[PDB]
Amino acid sequence: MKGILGTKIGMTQIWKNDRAIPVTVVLAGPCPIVQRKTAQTDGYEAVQIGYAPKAERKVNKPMQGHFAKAGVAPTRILREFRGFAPDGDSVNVDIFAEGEKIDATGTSKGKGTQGVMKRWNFAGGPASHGSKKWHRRPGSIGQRKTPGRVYKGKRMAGHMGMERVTVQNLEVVEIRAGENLILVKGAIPGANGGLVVLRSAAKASA
Amino acid sequence: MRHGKAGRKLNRNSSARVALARAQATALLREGRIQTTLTKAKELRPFVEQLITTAKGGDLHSRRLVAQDIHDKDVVRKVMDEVAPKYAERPGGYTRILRVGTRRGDGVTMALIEL
Amino acid sequence: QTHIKINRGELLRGIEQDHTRQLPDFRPGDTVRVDTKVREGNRTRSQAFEGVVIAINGSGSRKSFTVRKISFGEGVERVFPFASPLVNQVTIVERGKVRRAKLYYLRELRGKAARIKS
Amino acid sequence: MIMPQSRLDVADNSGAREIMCIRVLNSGIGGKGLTTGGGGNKRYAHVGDIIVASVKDAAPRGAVKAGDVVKAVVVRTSHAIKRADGSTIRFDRNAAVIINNQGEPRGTRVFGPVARELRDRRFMKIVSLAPEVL
Amino acid sequence: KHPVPKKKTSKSKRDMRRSHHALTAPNLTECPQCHGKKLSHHICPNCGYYDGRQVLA
RNA sequence: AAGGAACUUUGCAAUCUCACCCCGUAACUUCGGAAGAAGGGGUCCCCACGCUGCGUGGGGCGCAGUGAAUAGGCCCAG
RNA sequence: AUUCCUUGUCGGGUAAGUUCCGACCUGCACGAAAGGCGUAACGAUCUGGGCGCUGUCUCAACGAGGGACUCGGUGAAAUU
RNA sequence: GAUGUCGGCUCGUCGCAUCCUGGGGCUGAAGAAGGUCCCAAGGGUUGGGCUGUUCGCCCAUUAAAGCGGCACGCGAGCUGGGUUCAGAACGUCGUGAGACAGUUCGGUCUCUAUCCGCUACGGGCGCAGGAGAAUUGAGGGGAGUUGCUCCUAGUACGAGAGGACCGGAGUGAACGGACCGCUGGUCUCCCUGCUGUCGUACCAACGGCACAUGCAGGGUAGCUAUGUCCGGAACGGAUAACCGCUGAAAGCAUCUAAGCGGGAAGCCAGCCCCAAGAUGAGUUCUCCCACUGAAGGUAAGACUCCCGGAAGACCACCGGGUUAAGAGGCCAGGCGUGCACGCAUAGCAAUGUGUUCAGCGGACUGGUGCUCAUCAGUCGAGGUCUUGACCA
Ligand SMILES: CC[C@H]1OC(=O)/C=C/[C@H](C)[C@@H](O[C@@H]2O[C@H](C)C[C@H](N(C)C)[C@H]2O)[C@@H](C)C[C@@H](C)C(=O)/C=C/[C@H]2O[C@@H]2[C@@H]1CO[C@@H]1O[C@H](C)[C@@H](O)[C@@H](OC)[C@H]1OC
Ligand SMILES: [Ca+2]
Ligand SMILES: [Ca+2]
Ligand SMILES: [Ca+2]
Ligand SMILES: [K+]
Ligand SMILES: [Mg+2]
Ligand SMILES: [Mg+2]
Ligand SMILES: [Mg+2]
Ligand SMILES: [Mg+2]
Ligand SMILES: [Mg+2]
Ligand SMILES: [Mg+2]
Ligand SMILES: [Mg+2]
Ligand SMILES: [Mg+2]
Ligand SMILES: [Mg+2]
Ligand SMILES: [Mg+2]
Ligand SMILES: [Mg+2]
Ligand SMILES: [Mg+2]
Ligand SMILES: [Mg+2]
Ligand SMILES: [Mg+2]
Ligand SMILES: [Mg+2]
Ligand SMILES: [Mg+2]
Ligand SMILES: [Mg+2]
Ligand SMILES: [Mg+2]
Ligand SMILES: [Mg+2]
Ligand SMILES: [Mg+2]
Ligand SMILES: [Mg+2]
Ligand SMILES: [Mg+2]
Ligand SMILES: [Mg+2]
Ligand SMILES: [Mg+2]
Ligand SMILES: [Mg+2]
Ligand SMILES: [Mg+2]
Ligand SMILES: [Mg+2]
Ligand SMILES: [Mg+2]
Ligand SMILES: [Mg+2]
Ligand SMILES: [Mg+2]
Ligand SMILES: [Mg+2]
Ligand SMILES: [Mg+2]
Ligand SMILES: [Mg+2]
Ligand SMILES: [Mg+2]
Ligand SMILES: [Mg+2]
Ligand SMILES: [Mg+2]
Ligand SMILES: [Mg+2]
Ligand SMILES: [Mg+2]
Ligand SMILES: [Mg+2]
Ligand SMILES: [Mg+2]
Ligand SMILES: [Mg+2]
Ligand SMILES: [Mg+2]
Ligand SMILES: [Mg+2]
Ligand SMILES: [Mg+2]
Ligand SMILES: [Mg+2]
Ligand SMILES: [Mg+2]
Ligand SMILES: [Mg+2]
Ligand SMILES: [Mg+2]
Ligand SMILES: [Mg+2]
Ligand SMILES: [Mg+2]
Ligand SMILES: [Mg+2]
Ligand SMILES: [Mg+2]
Ligand SMILES: [Mg+2]
Ligand SMILES: [Mg+2]
Ligand SMILES: [Mg+2]
Ligand SMILES: [Mg+2]
Ligand SMILES: [Mg+2]
Ligand SMILES: [Mg+2]
Ligand SMILES: [Mg+2]
Ligand SMILES: [Mg+2]
Ligand SMILES: [Mg+2]
Ligand SMILES: [Mg+2]
Ligand SMILES: [Mg+2]
Ligand SMILES: [Mg+2]
Ligand SMILES: [Mg+2]
Ligand SMILES: [Mg+2]
Ligand SMILES: [Mg+2]
Ligand SMILES: [Mg+2]
Ligand SMILES: [Mg+2]
Ligand SMILES: [Mg+2]
Ligand SMILES: [Mg+2]
Ligand SMILES: [Mg+2]
Ligand SMILES: [Mg+2]
Ligand SMILES: [Mg+2]
Ligand SMILES: [Mg+2]
Ligand SMILES: [Mg+2]
Ligand SMILES: [Mg+2]
Ligand SMILES: [Mg+2]
Ligand SMILES: [Mg+2]
Ligand SMILES: [Mg+2]
Ligand SMILES: [Mg+2]
Ligand SMILES: [Mg+2]
Ligand SMILES: [Mg+2]
Ligand SMILES: [Mg+2]
Ligand SMILES: [Mg+2]
Ligand SMILES: [Mg+2]
Ligand SMILES: [Mg+2]
Repeated sequence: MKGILGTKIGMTQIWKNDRAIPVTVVLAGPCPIVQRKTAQTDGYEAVQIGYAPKAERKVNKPMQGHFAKAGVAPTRILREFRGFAPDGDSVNVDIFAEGEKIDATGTSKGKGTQGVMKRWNFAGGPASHGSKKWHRRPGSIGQRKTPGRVYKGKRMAGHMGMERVTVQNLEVVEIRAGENLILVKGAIPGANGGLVVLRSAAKASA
Repeated sequence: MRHGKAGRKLNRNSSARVALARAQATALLREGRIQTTLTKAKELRPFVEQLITTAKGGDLHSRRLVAQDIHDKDVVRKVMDEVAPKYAERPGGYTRILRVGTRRGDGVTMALIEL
Repeated sequence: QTHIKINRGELLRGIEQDHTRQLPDFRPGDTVRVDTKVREGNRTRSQAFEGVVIAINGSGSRKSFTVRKISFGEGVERVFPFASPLVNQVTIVERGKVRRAKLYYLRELRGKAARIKS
Repeated sequence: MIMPQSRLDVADNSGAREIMCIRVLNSGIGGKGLTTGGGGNKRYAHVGDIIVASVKDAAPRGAVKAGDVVKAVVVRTSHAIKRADGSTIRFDRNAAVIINNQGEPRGTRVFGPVARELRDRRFMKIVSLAPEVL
Repeated sequence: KHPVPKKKTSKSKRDMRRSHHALTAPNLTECPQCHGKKLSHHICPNCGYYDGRQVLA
């Protein structure tokens, strides 16, 4: 339910009661409530919300009308959060607390076309004892006549990364409320400068 | 992959992509402008541009730093005594590229690098 | 992505001065790192580590030094974050004359006469 | 990071002075002597991990002879070992102290320093014979 | 070893590979200074202008 | 990195060693040999001294001085 | 380099040895110039072990250059 | 007019006659540990010595170290040990040439994928106007393992020795995803040291070659693991074997003949990822309007082109394009190397010291209008009909 958007600033070192704890720093900047969607009108419950500011020369006339309907200086990015039904606008401060677990979703740093050794952890071949495919290469791909084909869902070289990724149950080390910063234990997916969505834990872990 | 590497292999090894950019830098400063493939001009720009900021030093150290990249004593004196002092007003814009046509043997877009 | 105009390092520097601690200037001298070992029960033991300093690394809350001792005939190294709460304090036994920033070569000299200058 | 085939040095005056690894266990002290188990596929010994080992090379005269299958505990990784503060340790050479199925040492003394992690890992009496922890 | 094609390709099927071999016409523009003929973000080849004269021609 | 043949039919491949000077070298032997056994040490620059480029000494710098290139891995047993 | 049964039995080396070394002999199916047993030295010979050292491996990584990719020029082949 | 054979490696996927884990009945089941049968195929099923081996024996551990199928799965994927081509040897047979599924040493495994299948990525058109964006989730993929310890509790049980189910907590292993702060790796010219020779006239100082870095010593960003963080679930619904409630055919009894509750690591859902070419093409917000003569100028809007990018083979994707900090340069800072040149001084000199925390500078953080993103072109709506309602 609870969520907000932000940028991935970086990862540093920090002590808490004398134990080093790596943290990713996220700017969870103020998020305007643009469109507000009820089941009664739009068939499901959610709220639209925006992030990076964008100068209005750069804005489509239709997008200007969309932001103008609510009264919001136009933002570069928009997202929806199901079940989240706030009031006013969405600051980092009010909706997170020190020590909530929270899911952290982002877009994996993307690594291009990768071989099966990187993309899927294949063994690859011996590098000696005479053998071209001296590594890197997938081996066999089928059985023979009476399977007849190669399997759907098979694993082979492809575009690795650049994917949506959630990370469950990251811990909230510190909230510096006024600056719109938030420290979070461990490693959020993505790259510095990238979009990230911080949200409640999806699992109610007991 | 290369998420932050800067520079170009110019389908050339380490030893050569320097001896290129040195030799091309020697000709730009010896000629004012030269006409070359658009890519070599894009890499040639910041190297020559830094090299003339070295010469804006005036002193012997800057002269000998320039000398280790530019092995023709005349061009060394030209940049050291003529051009860099002319530019001492100039927060680094020492180079422009125009790109001319597209040639006919290999069909490569080519370009001017000038001061 | 998300192209907010923002100084990234300044934001990093500002959640990191609060976890940075400045130490006496050293290079590879010799050093007594008087430190803390509260692992001994709920009570706090103190211990000290004295050896040649062979590396400085990083900046901000990430700075570390690498000292290298020999206890009981077996060479030991150790890596201290400057702003570790288990590093009580550090002091210089005696300045040394050296030509590098690393001294990894000391590892396989390992003998009394193969020792840092003055 | 000790794994089978890796020779270690011995930190005790039990007759052995050079053990080769042969198995990496995943057990420890647990109120009935050594526990069994931890699964059966753990692949690297860290300080405080029990291992099994053949005694390749031993001192003549002394309580443990060559060829003996043996359960040592490792006390000195060349591999780095990190702490909750952020401190790291590394020793120049890999060494272990032979024990028995209670965890007690088999020699009358330990030689050289021992990682403080053995205190965490409950080897309360190998720490006692040890000239220094860290 | 040695893969080799199995049947000959039909004129229909091969011509529908080539469905993507269409050359892109240059987007040409009229030089404001010369007479006409110019390629964008490039010099006008006839007169040499790129706001005044650049290249000799 | 830590490990060091756990790879494999097989240490296959690829390391390692490497040149010259000095010290030191086993079973066994057809008394020639095994033998470059194995092993250990030296190797640069300056100055002074002796000798026919060496040697003796003193000093100097570097992580390192056949400072880069060419130039044995070895041993036990069939 | 001959032994079927056979991984013969004991011992050596190994944590563990169908291989290898040594004995034993019940030699399917040795044996004396189609030479029998030995032999120092020799060997890009074959077999087993050890030391050293290693990406051979646990378990792969990062880097380089030449192809693979893109554009302009010239433009094949098996097969059908 | 050729369907390449044992074994290994690499990839998997299936059956269940289930090796582990999950649930149950009986036990010669006190507890604990077991035996055996029934249900259950979600996931898991270790590393080594010997042998070409498959098997098997051993070592050392494990919850467990399952059995089979897929041309005894897989050689246009790899080996090439076994075997089955020429050489050669022994044993044995043959007068001989030669000979055995007896042994032994050696012995060429053929750069280019056309179609289907598969992994990734585009182009077109469609989705009753032309566009910019936010989305429901039909449907589909991934995941699914397990130990050890502690509390309950030295409690139930048991003469004792020993010693629990149920419930609750903690910490691993292996696996996987992301990440680079930490520890390290590498960083082919960022910094320094060094040798021979050739050069810049010589000295000093530098450059080249010695690798496709001459060698050495460190190393930032990036990328990376052995490094770090997170995960497997909790709750639910319907079930299997099985356990029961009400209860007849028989005034008894019976979980069944109507009916009803409980009951698994399995099923469906819940977790993460894709998804309306779901041609059944969905929903919501916003914009441009009703032009001229199937077209053509145009709106909204896009594209082409340039400069770049933690995007990437190409395409695609993101950012900037002068109402401009997009990139480079330049300034400052960080970080790396580790004290430059020149001069002075000390010394016969090699060298030392000072000036100098110096000098130098890839990829890092900002600032800055010095350079180039100039000019401009190419596309892009007027919305079919039928029926119903509501206001005209
Ligand atoms: C290694 C590359 C060479 O491939 C082979 O040797 C043999 C290839 C295949 C596999 C084999 O087919 C197989 O047969 C089996 C009996 C049955 C089997 N199953 C399908 C059942 C089948 O797969 C062949 C007997 C049949 C046929 C094609 C042919 O005879 C081929 C002759 C050779 O030229 C080729 C190749 C050229 O490389 C040569 O190498 C030499 C040393 C060089 O000097 C070169 O130049 C002079 C060049 O010499 C010519
Ligand atoms: Ca090492
Ligand atoms: Ca071409
Ligand atoms: Ca094809
Ligand atoms: K960093
Ligand atoms: Mg990328
Ligand atoms: Mg490999
Ligand atoms: Mg079929
Ligand atoms: Mg090329
Ligand atoms: Mg001229
Ligand atoms: Mg400067
Ligand atoms: Mg330079
Ligand atoms: Mg910026
Ligand atoms: Mg030094
Ligand atoms: Mg084939
Ligand atoms: Mg070793
Ligand atoms: Mg093996
Ligand atoms: Mg082996
Ligand atoms: Mg062989
Ligand atoms: Mg070899
Ligand atoms: Mg004798
Ligand atoms: Mg002799
Ligand atoms: Mg010999
Ligand atoms: Mg020295
Ligand atoms: Mg020396
Ligand atoms: Mg040399
Ligand atoms: Mg036999
Ligand atoms: Mg034995
Ligand atoms: Mg035996
Ligand atoms: Mg073998
Ligand atoms: Mg053999
Ligand atoms: Mg024998
Ligand atoms: Mg005979
Ligand atoms: Mg005879
Ligand atoms: Mg003979
Ligand atoms: Mg004989
Ligand atoms: Mg010969
Ligand atoms: Mg051998
Ligand atoms: Mg062996
Ligand atoms: Mg690579
Ligand atoms: Mg031509
Ligand atoms: Mg033809
Ligand atoms: Mg045929
Ligand atoms: Mg055929
Ligand atoms: Mg056959
Ligand atoms: Mg069954
Ligand atoms: Mg059971
Ligand atoms: Mg019981
Ligand atoms: Mg096994
Ligand atoms: Mg199977
Ligand atoms: Mg069969
Ligand atoms: Mg087969
Ligand atoms: Mg096949
Ligand atoms: Mg063979
Ligand atoms: Mg005969
Ligand atoms: Mg041969
Ligand atoms: Mg062969
Ligand atoms: Mg090839
Ligand atoms: Mg080719
Ligand atoms: Mg309609
Ligand atoms: Mg529409
Ligand atoms: Mg669904
Ligand atoms: Mg479908
Ligand atoms: Mg009690
Ligand atoms: Mg108690
Ligand atoms: Mg009682
Ligand atoms: Mg329990
Ligand atoms: Mg992991
Ligand atoms: Mg991974
Ligand atoms: Mg690093
Ligand atoms: Mg260099
Ligand atoms: Mg000189
Ligand atoms: Mg120089
Ligand atoms: Mg030359
Ligand atoms: Mg030459
Ligand atoms: Mg070399
Ligand atoms: Mg280097
Ligand atoms: Mg009843
Ligand atoms: Mg029921
Ligand atoms: Mg139920
Ligand atoms: Mg359930
Ligand atoms: Mg579970
Ligand atoms: Mg339709
Ligand atoms: Mg029209
Ligand atoms: Mg317009
Ligand atoms: Mg764009
Ligand atoms: Mg744009
Ligand atoms: Mg302008
Ligand atoms: Mg401004
Ligand atoms: Mg600077
Ligand atoms: Mg003097
Ligand atoms: Mg910048």
